[PDB]
Amino acid sequence: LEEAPWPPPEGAFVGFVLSRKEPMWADLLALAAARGGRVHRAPEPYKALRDLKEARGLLAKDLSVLALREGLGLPPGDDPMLLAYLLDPSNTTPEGVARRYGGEWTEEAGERAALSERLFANLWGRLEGEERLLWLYREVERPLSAVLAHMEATGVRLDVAYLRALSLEVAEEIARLEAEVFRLAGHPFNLNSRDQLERVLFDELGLPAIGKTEKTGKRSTSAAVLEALREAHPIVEKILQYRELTKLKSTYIDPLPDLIHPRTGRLHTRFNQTATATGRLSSSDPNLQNIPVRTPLGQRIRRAFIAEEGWLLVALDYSQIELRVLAHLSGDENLIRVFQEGRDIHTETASWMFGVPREAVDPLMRRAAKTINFGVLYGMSAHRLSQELAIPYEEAQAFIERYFQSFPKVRAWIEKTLEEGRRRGYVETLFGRRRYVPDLEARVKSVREAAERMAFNMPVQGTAADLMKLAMVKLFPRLEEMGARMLLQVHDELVLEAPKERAEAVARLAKEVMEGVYPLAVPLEVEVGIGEDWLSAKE
DNA sequence: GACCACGGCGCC
DNA sequence: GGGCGCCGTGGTC
Ligand SMILES: C#Cc1ccc(C#Cc2cn([C@H]3CC[C@@H](COP(=O)(O)OP(=O)(O)OP(=O)(O)O)O3)c(=O)nc2N)cc1
Ligand SMILES: [Ca+2]
Ligand SMILES: [Mg+2]
Ligand SMILES: [Mg+2]
Ligand SMILES: [Mg+2]
Repeated sequence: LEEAPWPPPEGAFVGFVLSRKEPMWADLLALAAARGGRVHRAPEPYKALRDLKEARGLLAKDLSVLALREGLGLPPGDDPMLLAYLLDPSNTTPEGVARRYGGEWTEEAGERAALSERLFANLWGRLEGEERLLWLYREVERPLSAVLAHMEATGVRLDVAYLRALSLEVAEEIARLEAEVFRLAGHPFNLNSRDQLERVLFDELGLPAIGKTEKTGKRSTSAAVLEALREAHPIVEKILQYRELTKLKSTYIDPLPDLIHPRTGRLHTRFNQTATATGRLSSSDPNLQNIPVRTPLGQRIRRAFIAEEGWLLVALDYSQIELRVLAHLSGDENLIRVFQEGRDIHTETASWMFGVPREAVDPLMRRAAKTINFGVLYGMSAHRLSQELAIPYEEAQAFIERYFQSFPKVRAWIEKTLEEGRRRGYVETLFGRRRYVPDLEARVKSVREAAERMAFNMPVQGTAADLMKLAMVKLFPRLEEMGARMLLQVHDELVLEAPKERAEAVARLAKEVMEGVYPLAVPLEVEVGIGEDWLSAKE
């Protein structure tokens, strides 16, 4: 390409190099742009950023987040990564996409700009004719990238002092558990080392080994195994409590306060748009989609996520989302009728499980039923189910027979989906997002059946994901107009931040936008909560 | 230091 | 059953 002075003309593709992957923390090392056979290199990247009207190129959202951090309103535009991910969601990295669609991902900004330009041309070509994928790109993925940039740059407030204090408390409890374990083992060892623990449990205390690990065939010390052995020796429950506390301390309590940004005073995650096989987003550095909520200590951590003073959090959650999506995709009259009547399958299964009418099913019972309903729907074996519910095998095989007896068109949909997957090589969501599943015709049963369960799950999980992304795209401009902010997405949950005086109005509006995002054969229902912290806002 | 595989486990 | 990302260990370079 011909070397030309900065700045580039409008519509140019950008290339950039960062000192590290996280754009909120990165130094912008180099910046360049490519258009019309020319490459333009920025003499000073930060100042040069002000010359761009949009970020158009590979990883555009990352550059946009960095620009927002610097107080510039530079939105992301076209990004070849999003095109490639739509063609085939195994396209997740710039390295892989480059090699596959016509270049090499290097560490030089000018080369990255030229690459962005060539790849976009190539991928745009592959998408011609693909009307549904083009719709997803134009109506969902491309504008969602702008919404995600704002969310990343905004971050979320965390009560640092509270977490520091909590760390000290938890450390003391860990010491008490550790001391007791060692006493019961008759010697100290590294309780964090599963290899060392395996030897104490199975070789020294002589407990029965229940299971083996996948890759290396060691005797497993997983929670499922320890639960099975909690009556066999008092050390086992102490180990389970130790695991719970150290997992929470090492993963959340200790790292989180160190990730507060000096400029914002907030915690900033990355929302990865081309990371999953199904079209869900992921969250990383730190992952904020797996913040604890189950246990008492988990709930105390969830309370550390708070609104700015004078604001409130608003938490929105689609109810029974995958079952509702399944009803639409399958067209099963019975399942459809369940939701038109206002019924709850989780509650109804929890009635069966715990032996309760339908009334007085506490929230905890309902949640236990979730794993059962999802597990069974997606192909959990009758043996795992019998083991989970502590019931005879024949009662489990019967339970699954009844599950699919109640909604006969679900099986037919599953069969239909698997056949198209075998014939075409991919399966699709309601909106045409695809996932290629080559192992559907594998001659090894375990491999083939694993592929089947991935294949028929994808349209359900991915349709739910598409619906939430669409909702986020629709909701974002409405929030801006009300001075509210979108903070986090957790798959089928959204967390917003609103001025206290407008939080009620924000919640009502957000609920309506999410419920009416794309009408299905059954109503979408959204539960909404308001509070000073994440836990309080989820009621 | 960084990277890796693994087992294990947090949430959806 | 499906989908993720991060931890510490043990190991390497
Ligand atoms: C305690 C506890 C506890 C906490 C979490 C779970 C859990 C869980 C799982 C979730 N998923 C997928 C499908 C539905 C979507 C949104 O997960 P979720 O909101 O919980 O499902 P829902 O919308 O039907 O439940 P509702 O909002 O009405 O209370 O995420 C899944 O495939 N497998 C799971 N095990 C089970 C128990
Ligand atoms: Ca939900
Ligand atoms: Mg939820
Ligand atoms: Mg792994
Ligand atoms: Mg080490």
